[PDB]
Amino acid sequence: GVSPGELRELTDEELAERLRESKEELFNLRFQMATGQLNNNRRLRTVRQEIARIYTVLRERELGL
RNA sequence: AAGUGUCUAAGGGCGCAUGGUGGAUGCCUUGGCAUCGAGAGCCGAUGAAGGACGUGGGAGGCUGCGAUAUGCCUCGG
Ligand SMILES: [Mg+2]
Ligand SMILES: [Mg+2]
Ligand SMILES: [Mg+2]
Repeated sequence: GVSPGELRELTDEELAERLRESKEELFNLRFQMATGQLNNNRRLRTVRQEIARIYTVLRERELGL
């Protein structure tokens, strides 16, 4: 998973693009799991956690980091 | 001829032998009861107490959490 330390250099738009990419990846993983071709089921939790990480970074950046 | 004379058990009773059922007794316990010594004595429109509905790779309950959903960040151990 992407680390907060290496996340904290993207300014705002790179963070937003990363969040969009992560949401798309999570969507794809959900579909693959639904149709039964996903083997490593830990990927869903990993992607959910990195989405939460990006959201946390954005929010704390807004609220006087 | 006259006379004397057993036994059996369809079922039943008593006593043993050997089983069944049942869960008393004995011995226990992540459960209670009664106090003692320290704290803290309020929470809420910055939305409470308490909930409904969801959330995990696999159905449900409990427990945690809230679409960032058995979790996110920071500092300590
Ligand atoms: Mg008899
Ligand atoms: Mg008989
Ligand atoms: Mg640590």
